[PDB]
Amino acid sequence: LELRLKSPVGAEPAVYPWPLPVYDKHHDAAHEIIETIRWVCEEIPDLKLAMENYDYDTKSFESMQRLCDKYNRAIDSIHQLWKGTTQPMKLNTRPSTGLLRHILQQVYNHSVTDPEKLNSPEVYGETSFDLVAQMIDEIKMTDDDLFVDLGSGVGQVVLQVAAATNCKHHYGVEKADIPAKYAETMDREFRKWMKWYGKKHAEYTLERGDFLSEEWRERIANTSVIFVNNFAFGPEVDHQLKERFANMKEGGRIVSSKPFAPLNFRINSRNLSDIGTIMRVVELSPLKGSVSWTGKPVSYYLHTIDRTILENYFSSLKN
Ligand SMILES: CN(CCCNC(=O)Nc1ccc(C(C)(C)C)cc1)C[C@H]1O[C@@H](n2cnc3c(N)ncnc32)[C@H](O)[C@@H]1O
Repeated sequence: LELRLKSPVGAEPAVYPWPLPVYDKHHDAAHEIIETIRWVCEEIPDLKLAMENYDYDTKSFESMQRLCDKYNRAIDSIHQLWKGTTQPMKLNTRPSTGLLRHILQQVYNHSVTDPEKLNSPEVYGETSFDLVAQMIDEIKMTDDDLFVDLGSGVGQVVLQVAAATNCKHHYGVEKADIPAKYAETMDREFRKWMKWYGKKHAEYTLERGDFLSEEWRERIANTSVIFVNNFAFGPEVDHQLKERFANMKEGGRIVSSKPFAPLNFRINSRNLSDIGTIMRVVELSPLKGSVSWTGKPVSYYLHTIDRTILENYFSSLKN
């Protein structure tokens, strides 16, 4: 006993057992099915027309099977329309944000079956989707860039960014054995679903490793965009990263939850070896409604490597 959904681009259908599993208090497979059908109507305007007719009894097998069947047969109809003069769906484009959010929800739920082994507090960043999205809007990125998430967890922020941007490569690095294991599954599931919807992504890799290691020094030195959720790192790790940041090329960016250099920073003669000297540090606007683990309106920081701040001080003395 089963329900199946045909891929709009000929990939292996998606197959769900019945009764349909529940994922957590707020997500189940019924609604995964309903949403998936609606995003595919958004990809294909003709399907929207044919499907025009749709609430459903998610508990009733045959009320669900009707919806599936009506969806599968309209897909057949559509592939037939592409055999004619009509042109196939613009293939290897990138997913809209709405769709990406659905996809990453799907991938997670198919990959992290026991979310109980991920322990009370927010240290892995579960609903940071919108946040990363805002960040992706502000920090323009081009095919010249390299991106790294430092302490990449199960991998969701690497996948979101690789999907959204066109950097020449996207890296994630994780130290702990459990999430690196989950990240292997996440990577699989993501590739499969992205094919299923017929959507393109940038190159990305999910590695195992310590970002404080010797190999990672010059790796960090050559990365142009670094995302780092450093809220729970503690003072010693911050200090080590600061060192590694000193070797970064000009223009390099660092976006974080805690600042690595003060906002009010005027160079004087007692602070000459501070990282402050080599970087611009702004505070970014948070999203109305998001809160930190301290029940607190959040705040985030953009650091740009700009050495001309220093050059200027070695002229204010030649004055
Ligand atoms: C932060 N990270 C998991 C969160 C998943 N990724 C994010 O949240 N990225 C992210 C999210 C939001 C933002 C912004 C844009 C600031 C909002 C920027 C980045 C913690 C992981 O770091 C791992 N970790 C600890 N120290 C480690 C070490 N030295 N080397 C390897 N990994 C280590 C630790 O095991 C844990 O899995």
